[PDB]
Amino acid sequence: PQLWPNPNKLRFADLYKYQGVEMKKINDSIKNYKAAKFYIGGILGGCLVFKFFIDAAVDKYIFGENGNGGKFLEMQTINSNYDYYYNRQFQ
Amino acid sequence: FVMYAFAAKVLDHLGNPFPFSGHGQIVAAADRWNHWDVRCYDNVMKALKYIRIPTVQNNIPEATRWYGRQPGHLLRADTYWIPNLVSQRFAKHQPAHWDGTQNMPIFRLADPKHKDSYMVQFR
Amino acid sequence: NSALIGSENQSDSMNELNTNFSMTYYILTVLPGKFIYWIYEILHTFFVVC
Amino acid sequence: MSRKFLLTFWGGFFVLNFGMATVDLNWIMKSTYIPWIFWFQLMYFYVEGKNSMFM
Amino acid sequence: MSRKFLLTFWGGFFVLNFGMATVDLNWIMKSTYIPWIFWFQLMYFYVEGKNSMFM
Amino acid sequence: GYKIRNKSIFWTRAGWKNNWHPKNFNAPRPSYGEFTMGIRCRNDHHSFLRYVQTYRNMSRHCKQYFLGDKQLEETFILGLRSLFLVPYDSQCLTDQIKHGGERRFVDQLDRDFELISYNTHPYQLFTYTVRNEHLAWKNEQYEKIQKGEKTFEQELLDYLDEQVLAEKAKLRDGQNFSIERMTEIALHVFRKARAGKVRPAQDVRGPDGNVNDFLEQRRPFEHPNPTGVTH
Amino acid sequence: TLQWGSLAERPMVDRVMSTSTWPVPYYQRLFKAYPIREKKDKMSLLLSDIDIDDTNWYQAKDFLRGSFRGRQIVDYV
Amino acid sequence: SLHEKMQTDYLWVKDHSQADSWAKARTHGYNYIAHTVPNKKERYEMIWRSMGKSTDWELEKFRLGKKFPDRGNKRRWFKNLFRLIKNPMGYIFWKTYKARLAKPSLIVTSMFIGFTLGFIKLKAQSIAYSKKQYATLRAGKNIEGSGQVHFGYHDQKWGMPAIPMFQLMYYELPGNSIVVNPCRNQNYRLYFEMRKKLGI
Amino acid sequence: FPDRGNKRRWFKNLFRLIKNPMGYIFWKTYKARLAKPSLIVTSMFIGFTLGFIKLKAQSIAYSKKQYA
Amino acid sequence: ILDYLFLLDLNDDLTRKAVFEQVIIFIFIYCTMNFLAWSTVVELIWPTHFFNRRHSSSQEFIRFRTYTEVLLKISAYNDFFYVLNNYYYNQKLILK
Amino acid sequence: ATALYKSSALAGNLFLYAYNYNNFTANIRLRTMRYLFPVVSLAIFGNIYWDYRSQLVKVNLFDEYIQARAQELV
Amino acid sequence: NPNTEENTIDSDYLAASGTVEAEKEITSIDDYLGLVFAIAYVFGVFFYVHGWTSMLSHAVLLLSCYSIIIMFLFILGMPTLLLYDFGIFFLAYLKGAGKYISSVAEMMFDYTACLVFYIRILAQWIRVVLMVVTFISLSHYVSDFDIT
Amino acid sequence: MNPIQKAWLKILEPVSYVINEKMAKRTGIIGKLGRFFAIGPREYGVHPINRMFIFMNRKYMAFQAVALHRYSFVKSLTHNGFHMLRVFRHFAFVLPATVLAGLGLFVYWGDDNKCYSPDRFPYLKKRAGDMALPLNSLNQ
Ligand SMILES: CCCCCCCCCCCCCCCCCC(=O)OC[C@H](COP(=O)([O-])OCC(O)COP(=O)([O-])OC[C@@H](COC(=O)CCCCCCCCCCCCCCCCC)OC(=O)CCCCCCCCCCCCCCCCC)OC(=O)CCCCCCCCCCCCCCCCC
Ligand SMILES: CCCCCCCCCCCCCCCCCC(=O)OC[C@H](COP(=O)([O-])OCC(O)COP(=O)([O-])OC[C@@H](COC(=O)CCCCCCCCCCCCCCCCC)OC(=O)CCCCCCCCCCCCCCCCC)OC(=O)CCCCCCCCCCCCCCCCC
Ligand SMILES: CCCCCCCCCCCCCCCCCC(=O)OC[C@H](COP(=O)([O-])OCC(O)COP(=O)([O-])OC[C@@H](COC(=O)CCCCCCCCCCCCCCCCC)OC(=O)CCCCCCCCCCCCCCCCC)OC(=O)CCCCCCCCCCCCCCCCC
Ligand SMILES: CCCCCCCCCCCCCCCCCC(=O)OC[C@H](COP(=O)([O-])OCC(O)COP(=O)([O-])OC[C@@H](COC(=O)CCCCCCCCCCCCCCCCC)OC(=O)CCCCCCCCCCCCCCCCC)OC(=O)CCCCCCCCCCCCCCCCC
Ligand SMILES: CCCCCCCCCCCCCCCCCC(=O)OC[C@H](COP(=O)([O-])OCC(O)COP(=O)([O-])OC[C@@H](COC(=O)CCCCCCCCCCCCCCCCC)OC(=O)CCCCCCCCCCCCCCCCC)OC(=O)CCCCCCCCCCCCCCCCC
Ligand SMILES: COC1=C(OC)C(=O)C(C/C=C(\C)CC/C=C(\C)CC/C=C(\C)CC/C=C(\C)CC/C=C(\C)CC/C=C(/C)CC/C=C(\C)CCC=C(C)C)=C(C)C1=O
Repeated sequence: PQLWPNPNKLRFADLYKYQGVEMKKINDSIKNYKAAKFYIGGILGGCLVFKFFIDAAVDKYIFGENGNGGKFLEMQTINSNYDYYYNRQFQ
Repeated sequence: FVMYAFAAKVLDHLGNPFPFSGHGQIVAAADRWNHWDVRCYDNVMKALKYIRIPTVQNNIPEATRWYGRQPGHLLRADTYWIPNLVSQRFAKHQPAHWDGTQNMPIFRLADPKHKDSYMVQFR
Repeated sequence: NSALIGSENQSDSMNELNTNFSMTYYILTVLPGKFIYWIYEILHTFFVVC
Repeated sequence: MSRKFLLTFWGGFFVLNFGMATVDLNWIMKSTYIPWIFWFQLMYFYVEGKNSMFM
Repeated sequence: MSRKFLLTFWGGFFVLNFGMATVDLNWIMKSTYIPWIFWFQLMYFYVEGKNSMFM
Repeated sequence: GYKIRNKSIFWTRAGWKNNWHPKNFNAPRPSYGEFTMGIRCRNDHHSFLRYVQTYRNMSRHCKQYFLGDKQLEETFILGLRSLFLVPYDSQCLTDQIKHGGERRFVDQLDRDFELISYNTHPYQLFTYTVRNEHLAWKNEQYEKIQKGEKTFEQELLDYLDEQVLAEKAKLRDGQNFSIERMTEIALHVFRKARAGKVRPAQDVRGPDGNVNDFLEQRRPFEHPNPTGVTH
Repeated sequence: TLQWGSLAERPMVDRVMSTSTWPVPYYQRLFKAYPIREKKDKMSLLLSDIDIDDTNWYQAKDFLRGSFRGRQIVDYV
Repeated sequence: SLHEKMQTDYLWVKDHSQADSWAKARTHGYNYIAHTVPNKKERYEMIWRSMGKSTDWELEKFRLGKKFPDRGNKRRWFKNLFRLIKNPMGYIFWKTYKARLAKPSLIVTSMFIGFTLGFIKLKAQSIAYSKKQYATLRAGKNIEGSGQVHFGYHDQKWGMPAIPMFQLMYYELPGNSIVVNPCRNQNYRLYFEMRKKLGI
Repeated sequence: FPDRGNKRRWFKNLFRLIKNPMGYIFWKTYKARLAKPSLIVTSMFIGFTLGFIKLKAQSIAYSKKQYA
Repeated sequence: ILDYLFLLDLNDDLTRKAVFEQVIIFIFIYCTMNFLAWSTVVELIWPTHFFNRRHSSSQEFIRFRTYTEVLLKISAYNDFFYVLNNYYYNQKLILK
Repeated sequence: ATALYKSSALAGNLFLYAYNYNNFTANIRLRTMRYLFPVVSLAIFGNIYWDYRSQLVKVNLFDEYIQARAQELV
Repeated sequence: NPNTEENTIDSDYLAASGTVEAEKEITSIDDYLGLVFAIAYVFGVFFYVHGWTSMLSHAVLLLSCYSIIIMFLFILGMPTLLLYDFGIFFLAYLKGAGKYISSVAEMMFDYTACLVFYIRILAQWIRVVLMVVTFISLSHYVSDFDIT
Repeated sequence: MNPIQKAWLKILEPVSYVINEKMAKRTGIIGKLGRFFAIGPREYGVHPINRMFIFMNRKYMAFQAVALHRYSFVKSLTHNGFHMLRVFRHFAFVLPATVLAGLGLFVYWGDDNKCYSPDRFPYLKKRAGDMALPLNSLNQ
């Protein structure tokens, strides 16, 4: 009633252990952070597993089947034959 | 007052407090790795290094103007022009077989007078 | 130009390396001092002219 | 109301700031003429004209 | 109050008119900076500051 | 106080206060067998039993989390019936609804049970919160009674019984101690008691027109800088 | 009236004071401050004009069962 | 309640000055006067009443006494600036509540937003053109005047009219669409051939 | 129906301003001019307005210099 | 390892279509637009609900109790309500 | 800097899910996010790591070529 | 306060006026309410509703250019799914009972019934062309109006 | 109050003793200066950015629940569960897909995060000191 804290007439130790409504919200957020450890951990674990499949795919994309080059060397266009020879004459 | 002092520490580097107004200023050390990934580009060297002296015939050097007209490459992919947003959905991407050059115009060209770039505003 | 919003005066020290040899924390140390002297110049003026 | 003279100063300070900063302001005014005429003449009835005309 | 939309148009029309007519408006802004600071910093007390400062 | 003055407030194109069959262009029309080749309709005669099974599930699936609280099961039953008796007692002619009110309400109740099966329905969470707040107050009374202490509720009951004797001990001209007099005696005690408590400000305005919030501190300025913590 | 003054002095014409105190603060309060979402001991105001129903006799037994004479009334009824 | 005082102090600021603690310096209302309100003259009368009650209606005392400014209004412009910096959206919201009670139509709101953003869009282009003129300056061409509104015998380009007609025909040059030719990637063939020659 | 009494009200006020601008301006600003600012403010208004017009005139002249 | 993972590439997307970099811009705008539209629809049912539950009753009809009003009356009553009920009972049903 | 920002932005999504774990996990109206959030996160990670990995391979091919071709010319 | 703030008043009653039209019995309002939002940026260009999207891309009408395609594709599918709902009898739902014993003859009459089924839809897009053509004609006259 | 504020207290515990006990009450200017830099509960210490997130997180999440909670397009094909005629069933998974695409709103923000920027023209300008270059600089 009258022992309720006052920001002016406050002790240092009491402010350190206040634990008001602001902290009550944070403690509820922390309850979710902890409960999400397996869901988040499962995602990162898959990123670590997916990491090794990506390494082999990059080499497959750059070097190809027999180390002579993969689809990294392929480039395609939508230009017609007239558009290409127009650009050359434009150059 | 504290945040006013902290902002003063930052503004010695950032300079202008308003956004979209200017750039910060940081003096860095000079080493062989300055601009190491753009040494291949010539226009970047001229812009950084050379301050050219204007002549009586007040014009940009003819060589600089001539090099500037060699059109750059501009992607065909365009969702900003509604005719291409529709037409490019039915377009067939065919392989562009390398002919041994470095200037194959497999896309459109960044020139206002190009028949596939006239809708683009060059200002 | 460091006090302008979206300046277009690119030739007025905007693209140049501009350092100084004054005290740092400019807006906390130097810039107020310029305003302090300003208040003296105007208070000394009012008291004189009045 | 208590700082009209002061706010009037800072109001004009930023106007001059923008004007002193914007060197191609004439290009902006001219570039704004067409849309200013187009939108006001198109939306006049639906905003103001309806209160003295057809509906 | 019955023509705020319409008067808003003509106001901006004459602002654009002056802006489209005034090609060196930037020169006028910069030429106005000094008198804007001078007269406001000199007359601040006699207009506004007197109500909270000194007399 | 204030009554709606527009006499046509409850008028619709379908009639007065009609919220069962609003008027629309594509109105229902009959079908004739001899002329009808095929038809695609979703209506059926399974709503009656679905209305029954839906009640049994919503009751049995919500009781899983009552922990054998008999008083809560009975209170919840009364509340569950209020949700199923809506079409039987509403002003809306649920029997004249556009495309079958029976199928409509059943499908609407099924969406509620879906949430009840997962224990995520707001009425469930509202029930748990309301009950925990109730049991905490009943346990506070029990702990005070086991200690021989008197509850705040008994102090009033005892303080009110004596106030009645004082009033009827002087009310000898008449002898009709109405329920109205009994009521205003308790209210005079409740207002005095409630005002004694340090409660948050509920009314916007106090004795003066001014608001009773922490923000209604106007001039004159008499508060100094705030002081720090004491060691 | 429709001519209340300048735009700068517009927030001045709203205050109406119940006392003769001068000068008068101009600000007219819009809402009640509600900083802490506190559970009100106050009972809900929805329980206002609900006709007699089953909840009346169910609650009567709960309160009557709290007395010896009430337990007799309920069991006999 | 329990956490009311601690919380209320955490949400808002109080006035720390004790300007009104000093009695004689208290203002009668003649420092900041409202000039246009319909109760203007009733306000002056209350100022006159306060000046008279203070002197038992012998205003010669006021003439001889010292007149003070309103110390309560000191440093008010700074205090509003610090609240705007602390929470600009809350300062703007409450300072515009009474003005935002009258909400214009969807058309008017869309015009404010469109013209305001369209003006910022042109300002961004004007800044980019200033960088073009700086590069032109450094490249060896001195510049008399400024801008692109050529007074002489030159072609101008005013800027896309912010109306759908031109916004369907034209679109601005996206710099991210100017690319290095993919033929660059064909130089990696040299690497694959060297790796095999060296036995890698 | 609309308020047909407000028809052509903008045209009508424009013609009254042309007929007698000082009278139209005087009465439309009477209640506002009841609160007159100080001599300093009134002078600043005039000084800054006439100075802006003086620079506008110089910019008009500089344009004739660019045309020549 | 399969070639399907090549779709994860954006360094060299300019070699095939260069379309992904532009379409997702629209998708981000389309989500933003729906967020403003749907949030307004679903949120703005409260003014009607708040009003009807407090002004739609009439004396020529019976107002029937809802689920919430049942729990609040039986399991959320305060102390004064408990006192008033027993105060009426003890005085009239017991002490007459 | 690009790979670090997109990694920090992906980490921001994991915080958004953690900060709202009880809603995404227990409310069935958000089931589609609970089910497909990890699929989208892996694809985002794949793009980030794919680009970084491809960039790293090309850099090494370039460094080893300029050194080998430099000796042949000497 | 939803009774004093005109911003929530306009949005609340507007939405209530839109959802109450579910009694028109078009289809699930929960399905087509999202298409209404897209169609609003097609015809809302006349009212500048696309203004807040001017900085979101290099094309001010991007969302409007996509919505017109969205509006076209999903309206093109509405008749297709309706036939799928009718089933194999879908031709009887359109034309009714046949007249001749020849299935080849009816095949031609049934094809016309299915084409007409779609022409009633696709033909209404010529109305949209008129609205755009008339909108361009005005922008051309205003943009080229005299100013000197 | 939050943990980071409590951490400051244990570190500033002796500093608080010097300002609040000694300086805040000694006399004259040393008092005004110590009472001005007092240490305690923060007046107006709320963080609007934190709150801005909490509000926008909640409002956008209520939209996710609506957009993601849709009747299935697959279940409506059989005409046996809850859906006989749904002429706009092909719009059922547009909003869900649009919300899931929102997870890449910040991952792919700006041009640099959608491609390999060193192969684009704007990168050259940044390395040239945010300076305008001819459009064909990537070729020369
Ligand atoms: C600027 C003046 C000249 C300078 C001198 C100034 C002198 C000192 C005074 C300075 C202060 C002036 C105050 C002006 C502001 C208005 C004051 C006010 O509040 O009065 C009450 C006013 C209430 O209005 P009301 O008149 O009582 O009745 C309203 C009823 O609903 C319906 O009423 P109605 O049916 O009778 O009429 C409908 C509509 C009337 O219809 C219109 O108003 C037409 C609007 C069309 C669009 C115009 C766009 C403005 C131009 C922008 C372009 C950029 C500038 C440069 C390019 C243009 C070149 C000319 O009502 C209104 O809009 C009211 C405003 C009309 C008068 C003010 C209009 C100013 C227009 C521009 C003037 C020219 C600009 C010169 C600037 C030069 C700079 C160098 O407050 C408002 O709420 C309206 C303000 C407008 C805002 C609309 C909503 C915007 C929502 C956007 C949200 C975006 C959120 C972003 C958040 C960012 C993150 C934090
Ligand atoms: C089964 C029935 C069908 C079901 C319908 C279901 C409808 C569901 C409704 C759900 C409502 C959503 C709830 C949230 C709304 C909040 C957002 C809002 O805008 O409220 C404004 C809110 C309410 O506005 P209001 O002042 O009460 O006025 C409302 C009405 O105008 C009333 O005032 P009024 O009577 O004075 O208006 C008279 C009207 C008179 O209009 C007319 O008489 C005829 C109009 C014909 C227009 C001609 C079009 C020509 C197009 C030419 C195109 C050429 C170029 C095309 C290029 C394409 C490429 C080739 O003229 C107008 O002013 C119209 C207002 C502008 C509407 C723009 C869209 C028009 C298309 C409508 C699409 C839906 C069609 C449904 C089919 C109905 C068939 C019967 O006011 C505000 O300012 C506050 C919010 C402001 C936010 C601005 C940001 C806007 C953009 C973001 C908004 C949020 C996301 C997008 C929502 C969609 C907005 C378009
Ligand atoms: C086969 C070949 C065919 C060849 C011929 C083709 C020609 C086709 C003819 C068919 C078209 C006409 C259709 C009949 C319309 C019937 C509708 C009706 O019942 O009356 C509505 C309309 C309603 O007005 P109201 O109800 O009496 O009151 C108006 C309100 O109170 C509002 O007044 P307020 O006082 O409140 O102020 C606001 C007012 C005024 O607000 C303003 O501030 C605008 C001022 C505009 C004029 C000034 C422009 C600025 C530049 C000049 C500066 C002047 C002032 C300078 C002052 C001195 C400076 C120191 O706003 C207005 O704009 C009012 C216009 C009337 C409403 C119409 C909707 C307009 C929305 C679009 C606005 C943008 C267009 C503006 C057009 C100009 C309108 C006057 O009355 C009419 O004006 C009828 C006009 C029809 C006349 C037909 C005469 C015969 C035509 C044929 C002759 C030969 C032509 C040959 C042409 C050759 C090729 C070029
Ligand atoms: C025997 C004893 C002496 C008897 C002397 C006889 C006195 C006869 C009085 C005759 C009255 C004439 C009535 C007809 C005129 C009424 C119309 C009028 O404009 O009055 C203002 C009238 C009243 O304004 P108010 O708001 O009631 O304020 C009244 C006072 O200002 C009060 O305002 P406050 O209460 O706020 O006080 C603050 C004060 C605070 O002032 C101070 O505290 C100290 C002032 C120190 C001044 C330091 C000067 C430093 C100079 C540096 C310059 C260096 C450059 C030199 C270049 C050299 C080159 C080598 O600052 C001011 O008020 C500024 C006022 C400007 C005064 C300018 C004249 C200053 C010297 C005059 C000397 C006259 C001899 C007096 C000898 C007394 C010696 C004890 O303003 C209006 O509202 C009417 C419209 C005005 C429109 C503006 C354009 C008007 C210009 C045309 C006026 C008509 C023709 C010219 C008349 C003369 C004008 C100066
Ligand atoms: C570039 C292309 C552009 C074109 C785009 C078009 C895209 C269209 C997308 C629409 C969706 C298509 C997907 C169909 C899903 C079907 C699923 C399914 O199988 O469920 C069965 C379902 C039937 O179930 P139900 O109707 O609900 O109930 C059945 C009754 O219970 C049954 O009662 P019942 O038992 O009394 O009936 C007896 C029996 C009677 O059946 C008969 O009539 C008998 C026929 C004769 C059989 C041969 C007899 C030989 C006798 C030999 C005798 C030997 C004697 C030996 C003696 C022995 C000697 C020892 O009936 C049946 O059981 C058969 C009904 C099912 C037939 C399904 C036919 C599907 C053909 C589709 C083929 C093409 C599919 C391509 C898909 C490509 C996707 C990438 O099929 C359907 O519902 C069909 C609806 C499809 C309508 C789609 C119309 C869309 C518009 C298309 C043309 C638009 C042109 C305008 C273009 C404008 C631009 C947009
Ligand atoms: C998953 O579903 C979804 C939601 O959930 C429902 C959403 O809410 C939303 C909506 C999202 C939002 C409302 C969030 C929007 C956020 C935006 C726009 C950006 C926010 C930006 C800021 C708050 C500014 C941050 C500024 C910086 C980080 C620059 C300076 C650096 C700072 C401050 C950190 C220093 C950097 C580091 C790497 C060190 C990190 C330090 C730590 C981790 C210490 C932590 C300490 C403690 C005590 C926890 C979406 C889109 C969604 O998809």
